[PDB]
Amino acid sequence: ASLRQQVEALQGQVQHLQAAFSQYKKVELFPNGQSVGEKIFKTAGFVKPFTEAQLLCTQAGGQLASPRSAAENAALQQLVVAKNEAAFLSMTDSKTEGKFTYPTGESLVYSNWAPGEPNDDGGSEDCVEIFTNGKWNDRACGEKRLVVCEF
Amino acid sequence: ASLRQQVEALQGQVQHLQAAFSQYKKVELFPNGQSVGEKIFKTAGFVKPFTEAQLLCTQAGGQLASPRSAAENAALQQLVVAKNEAAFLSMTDSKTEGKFTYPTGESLVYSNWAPGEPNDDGGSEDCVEIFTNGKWNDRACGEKRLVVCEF
Amino acid sequence: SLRQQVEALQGQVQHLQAAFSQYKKVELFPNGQSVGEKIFKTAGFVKPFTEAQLLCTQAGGQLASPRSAAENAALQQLVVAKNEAAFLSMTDSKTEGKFTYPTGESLVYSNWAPGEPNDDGGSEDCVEIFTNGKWNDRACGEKRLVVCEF
Ligand SMILES: CO[C@H]1O[C@H](CO)[C@@H](O)[C@H](O)[C@@H]1O
Ligand SMILES: CO[C@H]1O[C@H](CO)[C@@H](O)[C@H](O)[C@@H]1O
Ligand SMILES: CO[C@H]1O[C@H](CO)[C@@H](O)[C@H](O)[C@@H]1O
Ligand SMILES: [Ca+2]
Ligand SMILES: [Ca+2]
Ligand SMILES: [Ca+2]
Ligand SMILES: [Ca+2]
Ligand SMILES: [Ca+2]
Ligand SMILES: [Ca+2]
Ligand SMILES: [Ca+2]
Ligand SMILES: [Ca+2]
Ligand SMILES: [Ca+2]
Repeated sequence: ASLRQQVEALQGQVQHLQAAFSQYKKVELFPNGQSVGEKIFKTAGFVKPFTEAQLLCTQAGGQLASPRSAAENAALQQLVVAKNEAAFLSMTDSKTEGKFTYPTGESLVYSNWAPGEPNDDGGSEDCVEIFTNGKWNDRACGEKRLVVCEF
Repeated sequence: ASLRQQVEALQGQVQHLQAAFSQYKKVELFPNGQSVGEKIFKTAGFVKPFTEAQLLCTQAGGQLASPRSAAENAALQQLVVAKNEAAFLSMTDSKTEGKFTYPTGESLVYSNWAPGEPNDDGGSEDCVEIFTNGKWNDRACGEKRLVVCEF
Repeated sequence: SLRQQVEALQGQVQHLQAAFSQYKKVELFPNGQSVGEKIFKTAGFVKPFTEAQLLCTQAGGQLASPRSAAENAALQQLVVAKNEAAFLSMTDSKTEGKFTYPTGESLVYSNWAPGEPNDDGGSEDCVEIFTNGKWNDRACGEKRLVVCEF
């Protein structure tokens, strides 16, 4: 019976914590983040070449944005539109030209290539950017694009 | 007893979350947030016209800053001062000239109008801005002001 | 019954632990660094010392006060990322040649650049940290990156 008092008390504490956490999470995502499902995109708000962007996300405990569905892509698109800057995705075909993979080596399960893409322009486009319209284009890894990580 | 031991373990886990979260609350609100009572204001740090500002807030699960007491208004003022940029509030008299309402249609429970305001200058001021001195002025919705949401 | 409520509570706490851990990463990116029990966060802009100090105290923290090589290296990452030297909390405003924390305590760790502190011009009572992590005394009226600790 004293255990029941403790349980009822802990239940109230945990629910107040859930409520505070939920509020702080909305605050956290405004205006540089987007949640979609269990994934959270957050932009750093500046641009970097791919290798540097990739390092920022991994050091932060995440990875570069990797939309795996239309819904994820739409969420990511909101951030790009808000910053009005194309962003890098995580995926590259550096290992095998024409074959884009996630950092793990897995093949794409979703893509949203703009018409005519990916075209490996100049013979050297192995990174991927997402435009303000949400479509993707292969782009040289040395160009600077908005940094958006996923967690 | 096992139920007892489970409750004790939960107690320890909850204490740890409360303590860890309490620190992150402070970190999160620096430098663009302000907590007051159960409300949190958060600025995007940039300016937009009203309609755009309102959409940003509502899409983020909030609404434009709606100070409902002197205490809230002072907390909001601290952000406005820090950014040195007047901000939009949520309230308008777009529906009925002279009758300012919250986005829910409720009439105002607090106001801090500068002397002689609102004055519907030019016959077309239906939004409200808050100055760095904390006072309110009705202003054209088309103008660009600091975006500050409440959560 | 009780055993059921406990089970549900267990689920709620495990969910919060996972959600909180994910949220911590989101929060610290890109302007924060966690080191031990301390968190540094930069505002991403520069201010003169008095203004920087007030921003930190009103936010419920204080200016970055690295107390070990580990803390200094963590702080240094933010400085390197913004490519902007930052103010520390410590000053010798009260007693020239003696730098103290905002409490009044004397320094328990330092990382002065060679020759520093040198009170150049007879008026350097604040401290900046460079992208190389070394410290230099500097006029309090100059504008440097604001970084607070919590
Ligand atoms: C859309 O812009 C064009 O040029 C860029 C690189 O500059 C390409 O990546 C792209 O596929 C097009 O050919
Ligand atoms: C300086 O402020 C004046 O003009 C603006 C519009 O420019 C008004 O909203 C205000 O009430 C005053 O008439
Ligand atoms: C370039 O560095 C020198 O000048 C600055 C600015 O005055 C001093 O703080 C420093 O100790 C050196 O004398
Ligand atoms: Ca190639
Ligand atoms: Ca290629
Ligand atoms: Ca291309
Ligand atoms: Ca009108
Ligand atoms: Ca009006
Ligand atoms: Ca007016
Ligand atoms: Ca002195
Ligand atoms: Ca000095
Ligand atoms: Ca010096």
